[PDB]
Amino acid sequence: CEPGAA
Amino acid sequence: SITFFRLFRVMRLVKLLSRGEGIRTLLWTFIKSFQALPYVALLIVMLFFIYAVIGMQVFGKIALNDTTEINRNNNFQTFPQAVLLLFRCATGEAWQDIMLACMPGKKCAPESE
Amino acid sequence: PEDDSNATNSNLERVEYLFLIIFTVEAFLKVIAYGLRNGWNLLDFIIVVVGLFSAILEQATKDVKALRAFRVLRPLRLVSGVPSLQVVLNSIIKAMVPLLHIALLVLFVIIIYAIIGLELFMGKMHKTCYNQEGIADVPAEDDPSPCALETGHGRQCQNGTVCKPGWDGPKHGITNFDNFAFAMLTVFQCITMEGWTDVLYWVNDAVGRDWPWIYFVTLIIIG
Amino acid sequence: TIASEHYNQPNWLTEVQDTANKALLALFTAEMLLKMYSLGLQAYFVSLFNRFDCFVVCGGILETILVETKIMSPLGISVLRCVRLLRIFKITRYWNSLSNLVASLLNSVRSIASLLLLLFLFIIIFSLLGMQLFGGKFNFDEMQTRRSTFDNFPQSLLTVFQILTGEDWNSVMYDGIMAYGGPSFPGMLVCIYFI
Amino acid sequence: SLISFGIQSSAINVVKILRVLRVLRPLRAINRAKGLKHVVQCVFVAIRTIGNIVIVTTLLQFMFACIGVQLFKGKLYTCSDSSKQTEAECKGNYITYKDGEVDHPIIQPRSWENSKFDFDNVLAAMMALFTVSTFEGWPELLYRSIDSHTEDKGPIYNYRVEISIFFIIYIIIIAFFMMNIFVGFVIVTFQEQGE
Amino acid sequence: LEAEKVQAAHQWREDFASNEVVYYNAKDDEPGSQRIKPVFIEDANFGRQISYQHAAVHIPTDIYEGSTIVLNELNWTSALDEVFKKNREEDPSLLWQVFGSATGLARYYPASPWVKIDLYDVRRRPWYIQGAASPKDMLILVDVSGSVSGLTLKLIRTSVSEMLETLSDDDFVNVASFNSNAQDVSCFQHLVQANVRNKKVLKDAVNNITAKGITDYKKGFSFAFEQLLNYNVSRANCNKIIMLFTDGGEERAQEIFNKYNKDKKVRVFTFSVGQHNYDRGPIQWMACENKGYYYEIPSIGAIRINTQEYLDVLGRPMVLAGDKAKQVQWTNVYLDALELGLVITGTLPVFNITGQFENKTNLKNQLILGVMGVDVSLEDIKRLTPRFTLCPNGYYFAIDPNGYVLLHPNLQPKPIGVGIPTIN
Amino acid sequence: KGPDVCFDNNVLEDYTDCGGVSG
Ligand SMILES: *[C@@H]1O[C@H](CO)[C@@H](O[C@@H]2O[C@H](CO)[C@@H](O[C@@H]3O[C@H](CO)[C@@H](O[C@@H]4O[C@H](CO)[C@@H](O)[C@H](O)[C@H]4NC(C)=O)[C@H](O)[C@H]3NC(C)=O)[C@H](O)[C@H]2NC(C)=O)[C@H](O)[C@H]1NC(C)=O
Ligand SMILES: *[C@@H]1O[C@H](CO)[C@@H](O[C@@H]2O[C@H](CO)[C@@H](O[C@@H]3O[C@H](CO)[C@@H](O)[C@H](O)[C@H]3NC(C)=O)[C@H](O)[C@H]2NC(C)=O)[C@H](O)[C@H]1NC(C)=O
Ligand SMILES: *[C@@H]1O[C@H](CO)[C@@H](O[C@@H]2O[C@H](CO)[C@@H](O)[C@H](O)[C@H]2NC(C)=O)[C@H](O)[C@H]1NC(C)=O
Ligand SMILES: CC(C)CCC[C@@H](C)[C@H]1CC[C@H]2[C@@H]3CC=C4C[C@@H](O)CC[C@]4(C)[C@H]3CC[C@]12C
Ligand SMILES: CC(C)CCC[C@@H](C)[C@H]1CC[C@H]2[C@@H]3CC=C4C[C@@H](O)CC[C@]4(C)[C@H]3CC[C@]12C
Ligand SMILES: *[C@@H]1O[C@H](CO)[C@@H](O)[C@H](O)[C@H]1NC(C)=O
Ligand SMILES: *[C@@H]1O[C@H](CO)[C@@H](O)[C@H](O)[C@H]1NC(C)=O
Ligand SMILES: [Ca+2]
Ligand SMILES: [Ca+2]
Repeated sequence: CEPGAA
Repeated sequence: SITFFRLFRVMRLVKLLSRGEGIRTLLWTFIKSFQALPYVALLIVMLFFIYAVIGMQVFGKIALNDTTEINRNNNFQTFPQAVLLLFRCATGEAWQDIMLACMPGKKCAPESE
Repeated sequence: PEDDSNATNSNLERVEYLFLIIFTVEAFLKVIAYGLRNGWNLLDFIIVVVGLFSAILEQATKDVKALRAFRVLRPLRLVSGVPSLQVVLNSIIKAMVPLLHIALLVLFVIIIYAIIGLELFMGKMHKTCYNQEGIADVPAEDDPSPCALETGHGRQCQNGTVCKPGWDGPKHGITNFDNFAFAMLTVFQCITMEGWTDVLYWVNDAVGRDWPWIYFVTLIIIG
Repeated sequence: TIASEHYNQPNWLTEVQDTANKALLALFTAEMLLKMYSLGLQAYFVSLFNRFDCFVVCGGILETILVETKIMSPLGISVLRCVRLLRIFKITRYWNSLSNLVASLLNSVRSIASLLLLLFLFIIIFSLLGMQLFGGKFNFDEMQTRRSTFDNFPQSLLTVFQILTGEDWNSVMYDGIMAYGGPSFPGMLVCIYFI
Repeated sequence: SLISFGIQSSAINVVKILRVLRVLRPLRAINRAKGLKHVVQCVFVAIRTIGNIVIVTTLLQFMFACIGVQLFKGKLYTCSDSSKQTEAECKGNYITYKDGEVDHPIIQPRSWENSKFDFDNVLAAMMALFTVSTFEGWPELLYRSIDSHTEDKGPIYNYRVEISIFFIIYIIIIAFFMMNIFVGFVIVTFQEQGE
Repeated sequence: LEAEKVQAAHQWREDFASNEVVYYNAKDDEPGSQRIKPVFIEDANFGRQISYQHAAVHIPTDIYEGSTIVLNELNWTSALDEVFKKNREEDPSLLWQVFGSATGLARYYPASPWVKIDLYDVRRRPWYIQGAASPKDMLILVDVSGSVSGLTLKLIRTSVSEMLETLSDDDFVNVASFNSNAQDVSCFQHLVQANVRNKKVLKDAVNNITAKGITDYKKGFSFAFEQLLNYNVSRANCNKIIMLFTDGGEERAQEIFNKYNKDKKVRVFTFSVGQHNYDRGPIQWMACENKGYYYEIPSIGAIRINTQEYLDVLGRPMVLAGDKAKQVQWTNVYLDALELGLVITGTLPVFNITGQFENKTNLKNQLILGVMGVDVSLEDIKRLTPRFTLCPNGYYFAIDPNGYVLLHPNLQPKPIGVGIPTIN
Repeated sequence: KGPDVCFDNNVLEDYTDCGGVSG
């Protein structure tokens, strides 16, 4: 998965 | 050097301290007592000079690490800086930490050989 | 810490009721013998009244628990009781009036030096090394120290760091010269000869090393 | 024999100090009984030095028992016998003044113990007030335990005594300031307690 | 000076122990600056007068140092990892987490180290009590002494808080009373000279 | 059988380190210890350089070698290399054969160098925890009262999140909290399985708890026992344990421990977390009357070593069973530590049997010495099920008695996900 | 379907080894 932020 | 003249206006406050007895009598009497004994205060100057020179000769070459108590701010590498260190020790400000940082077994400064 | 308690505290909270009852009975009985101008009797009255206030407010709300700091004034009644301690207390606070021309000189010196350090060090200690990657943290080690941009004479950041603005302060923002509230406290703390070299070094790392010592040396020599 | 005890001493030294501490206590008790005899009981308990010496010898006798019966660890009792080295001053003129100073100190006891009582009351009052103000509020997330807190009565007494001596008095105020918020307006009005 | 630029070869210390002896130049101006000789003579008379206070303060500090040796010898030792309570148990490496972050492990060596100032022998106790009486770093030594419980063992959090009575008594006697007796003596002697 | 007879004939050398025990530390490239340098040929069955002459030893960074406990184990676990060297000849397809000791050191067969910070402990691996004890029904009690706020609550949130990592899919867990009111921390409200997804919900709700209010041990303990008597939901019907996380107190809750735990069917493990000054006497009583244990977690470095030793108490009934407890147990599909893909591992615990015939046993012989494992690669199980004869659309698959697939043409050598990715 | 084996509640167990028995 793409490195989704918080 | 514009700020050297901005400190003049705040000095006008001493006029209010001048007015009124008590303050103006105690301060004057103690000032003229300090002026009447200029040689008792010269012993302290001589002590600071001698001890600063001795510390300069002995602990001069210790390397200045900022993680210790002999750093860029506190060192024996100049007479003004040694006098400042002695003033801090006389104030009693972690002087034992400086003593431990002057213990044998430290690294010498790169410039000193 | 956080409203926790045990059995002993719950028992003391009920012994407090008996103590307040005794004090109120004393207050009422003493009130009907005289119809109170003494300072100690006034202290007793204002202790019992605030105790009643605290009890009533605690019952009503079931900060209220902050005005219970009037009970730490009850141990002062011991001085009232024994008269051999009132004499000593008067001997203590009677030679304090002479030390009032030295408490005003201290006030003047603190004000003067706080205004001088406010015309000299106002807002100059709000930048520190921050790394050149993902930052907002101060990679300036566990204890960050102020730096200066590569145009002044303050401390210069390390090889792999950059002096960037936007910093709280040397000690979470308490030790500063930002206004005549933060300077009046820094000057007092330096006068008490505790942590004055820390402030001197923080100024040394922010504005340079030539001039700042004249301030902090004369401040301790005079005050 | 008292000043030659270090950590990790040789096995012969701890036996030398164990036999000398008895061979000298025996001689001091013999001198005790000789003082009672050759001078009389009252003429013994006139002089001030002669009442402290009895205290030291009875303390030694009663403290050998506790050590040999393994109840409590040594605390230092025979070290008060080195106060008898002050008798050297009797050969010089620096004994009349020293005796007179102690005489004045003993004559002024209802003053010393009364002046210390208000200091103790001041520390107690400012300990309870500080314990109410900062009790349990020094619990910050950081790993440091902050040994100088206001959590109990002994700990709040130690903190107040440390502030009284002045050492690191600003480090406690920097903690009491952040315990009520931070460098804000109403929270920082807590420094008036420390000042 | 003379017997120095003549060594012109013997680095063998000597030079470097003859150079730190030039520092006596300022003191040759005492005899040629009448008014500066008088203050030196006055301070010599003052230090000769105040000898009893210094002697009876050193004598008391010695007894306090001996008591501290009895109470704390070999007890204030700590391992870097606060889980090992023995030197044989304090070898190798251990993981410490930076800034209390469980996702930032750091290996550091384990070291069995003593306190900065320790009550091991009598001279170390004398030094520690001196730096306690100067009110510098005494809270650190107090809370390190509170944790100590057994010889050759690590610290235990708040083991004997009641041991703070020793330090409190030392500051009361040797830091508040005996360092004020000296100032009172100076004042009284100067008053007698002026009267 | 050759790791229990050798240990029984071992003489405890306390300071015989001058005998120079000899081994090969895996993580290297000492008083009492030599060091073997191998040849390290490269093999195709493995993906690394392996030597068939001796067995490597992994000692965790937090465990100091050259110790009396460690050096003794490197001496008696040296006859294994002769039977390690014998299992291979019969079946040259043998993969990693490993003895996971209870001291912390594993000695694996294929002498191969170990793989930044090496946080590997053989006592936390799934193939070790599976064979060290039977399944469990652990319910975690968290003290969220006022006195735990600050640093103590930070060590509690990590300790609860670190013990959950010691749970398999055959175990059922639930986390509660009491602050004078007993309630769950999550949406579950009963004992749920400890698979990957359910474990993330429980350890995400733990990281969102706040400390406030008085403490009530009696109200929080009734909620614990009453949740272990459900029997409506699916459970493990095995070791029922209650693990209490707190600092200290003054209540022993004797009445609650007799209304529910009269027959001592529930073990109570009590943890005293943080650096504080509170009475821990009542806490140790709960762990003694109920057949549990008492632990202390004063700092972050003690979390990892103290949340795994509760398995030495759950293994006591298993040791006394005898040869009836010697059952090979295969674990779930997992990625090998030494980069070998997807493997399953056998398991057989070994017992301390010193002084078996001469009656001096049950002194310390109620604990296991370690768990022995052997790895089977899924590429080996894929070689007994040929596919090139059926059709492109035909395949084999196999599942555990849990539903999880062990072999299937949709299982890829990569970890499964539990939620959306987040990063600060 | 969970495991069929079960090993708990043996009567020869020690019970004498808590973590606070030492003190
Ligand atoms: C399997 O079980 C057997 C026993 O059933 C076990 O063998 C036993 O091992 C212990 C060592 O832990 C031996 O203990 C001897 O006696 C004392 C007790 O520990 C030791 O003296 C000190 O003990 C303290 C602990 O309180 C320790 O910290 C210290 O280092 C010890 N040494 C000192 C102070 O110098 C002896 O050193 C120790 N050894 C001797 C006397 O040789 C038991 O004697 C062993 N029992 C038998 C029957 O052999 C074995 O370890 C278990 N298996 C494993 C893998 O642990
Ligand atoms: C744990 O402790 C010792 C570490 O080396 C080992 O004990 C030594 O094992 C040697 C190997 O067998 C012995 O050497 C030979 O022993 C056999 C059997 O008695 C005999 O042939 C001779 O005694 C000897 N041969 C010689 C000297 O040529 C050592 O004698 C023996 N030493 C002692 C003190 O026991 C243990 O074997 C080791 N444990 C394991 C499992 O390896
Ligand atoms: C399910 O659990 C409940 C209680 O946890 C058991 O008891 C039932 O409780 C409900 C709610 O009050 C009531 O219908 C009865 O008291 C019980 N139901 C019965 C006896 O049928 C219940 O036995 C458990 N099992 C089932 C199948 O419900
Ligand atoms: C008149 C009395 C009080 C004199 C006291 C001096 C004697 C008893 C004391 C003072 C300092 C002591 C020394 C202090 C430290 C050490 C280092 C170590 O190797 C143990 C012995 C040794 C060397 C001690 C031997 C005894 C010693 C010399
Ligand atoms: C006079 C000496 C003995 C003690 C001085 C205490 C008084 C004057 C001071 C010291 C601490 C102060 C408190 C510090 C912080 C807060 C929090 C906020 O809600 C504003 C008011 C309040 C509650 C302050 C009220 C005034 C206060 C209680
Ligand atoms: C301080 O000095 C240098 C500077 O980096 C380095 O050796 C180290 O940081 C410190 N010294 C020691 C001995 O740790
Ligand atoms: C391993 O299993 C295979 C499968 O038939 C067979 O060769 C034998 O059972 C085993 N090999 C041995 C024991 O060498
Ligand atoms: Ca200080
Ligand atoms: Ca609580």
